[PDB]
Amino acid sequence: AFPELLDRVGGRGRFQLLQAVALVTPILWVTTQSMLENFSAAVPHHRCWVPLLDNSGRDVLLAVSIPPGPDQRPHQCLRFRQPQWQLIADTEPCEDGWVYDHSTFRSTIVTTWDLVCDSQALRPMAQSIFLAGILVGAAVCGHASDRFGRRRVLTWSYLLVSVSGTIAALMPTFPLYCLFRFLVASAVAGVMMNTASLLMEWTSAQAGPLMMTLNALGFSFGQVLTGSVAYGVRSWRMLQLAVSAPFFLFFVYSWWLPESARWLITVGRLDQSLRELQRVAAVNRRKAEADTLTVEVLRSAMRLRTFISMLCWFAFGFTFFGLALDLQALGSNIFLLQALIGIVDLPVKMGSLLLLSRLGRRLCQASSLVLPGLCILANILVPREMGILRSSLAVLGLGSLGAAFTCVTIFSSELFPTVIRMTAVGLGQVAARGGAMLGPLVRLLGVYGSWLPLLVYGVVPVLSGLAALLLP
Ligand SMILES: CC(C)(Sc1ccncc1-c1ccc(C#N)c2ccccc12)C(=O)O
Repeated sequence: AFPELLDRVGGRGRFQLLQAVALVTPILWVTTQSMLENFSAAVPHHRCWVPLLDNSGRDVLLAVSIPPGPDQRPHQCLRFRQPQWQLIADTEPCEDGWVYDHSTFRSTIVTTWDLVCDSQALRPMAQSIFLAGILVGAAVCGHASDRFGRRRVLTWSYLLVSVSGTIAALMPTFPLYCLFRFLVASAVAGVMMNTASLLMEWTSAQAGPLMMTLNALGFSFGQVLTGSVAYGVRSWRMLQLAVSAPFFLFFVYSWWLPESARWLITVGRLDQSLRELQRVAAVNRRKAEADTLTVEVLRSAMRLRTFISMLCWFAFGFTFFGLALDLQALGSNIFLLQALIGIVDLPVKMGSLLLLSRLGRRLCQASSLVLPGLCILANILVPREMGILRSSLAVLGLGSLGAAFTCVTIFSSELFPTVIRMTAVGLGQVAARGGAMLGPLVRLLGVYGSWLPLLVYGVVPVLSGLAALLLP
């Protein structure tokens, strides 16, 4: 009887739009704390400290103390025991600290904790830890909102994000920074899950397409917001503070939004449900049918396809979260990137969807994975002087991968006995989230050659997409 009550109280109107505007804005900043691990842990050019240079012909002094490296650069991990003045065999690891290049970034976490050379694996692990935190927090919060409400959990998760972010920028050692970020990730996952549930709960009929389109648009704009904010603040201790502070301001205003009116009924909190419904009616201005509500009415109210979807979600999560966090290897000008991604994404997603869906439902699913995977794979062959071509290929690949989610979210999930889609989208989301903690771990394989990470990162989407043609 809840849909009839919602029709009696509203639908579309004013409040159902103010709630969307008030809830979408936190998603922009939520995106900022997931892709922030691209301007915070940025690796500049690091050389070895020398007693000759850098105080107790600059070019000759640099050439005599540091042996030449393989990639046409001074060596980043070794120095000469004694100035080899024979240069008009014996090398010792750096023992006086590195010297970094401060020309685009002032202080990253790499600069402050020397995560270079031998201690290199720790950098692709500080991201897998965050994704494991998101995975854990997206599973714990599921069993903590059906008993504590759907609005209180969001309000407290805002405060948790704010406090954990404001603390994580003031730690003196790596292990604690790898734990407070875990807490931030769990709280962010809770925020996203509850925002989606609240967005759908209050809306009917015109709820499926538009509201879930709004969330994807929010993420796409959050990417541009991340780029713009990173363009301004250059340090890393003043970036986490500036990104985590707005969540406290969101927490204060989050005390006025009404709670879900469908959860209040199944628990017996009829009186407050009535208060919430009448309050919503006044904002919606449809204060004509609300006189009907007199407690009693609310008292009466109170396999192959599945595996294919599993693999598609896993491939999307794997490739996207392994590629979007290393944009220093897809080209240059990191600030210009991370902003063209969303601007490409929205036109690309809309235009690709509109044209391809007319071919068929399976064709759109197939062409949204093979195309970006092949675009990424065809990036190795390009020589390292056509910067525009490789940058365009990478941007197109990421934009198409972003569109794959939408093309597999509301267009897909029908490939089942077709009762309701929240018993399948939620199952796919656990695979998508569990396919990202196995993400940046592939980037640990930069040794044994450097082409292999990109090769795997392009092959996996291609095989996953080509397996979708085997539906029967
Ligand atoms: C776990 C995923 C699949 S990814 C995600 C997790 C945490 N924070 C942000 C995103 C995210 C990033 C870029 C997107 C794009 N384009 C996007 C689109 C839809 C949903 C999430 C994202 C989810 O959240 O379902």
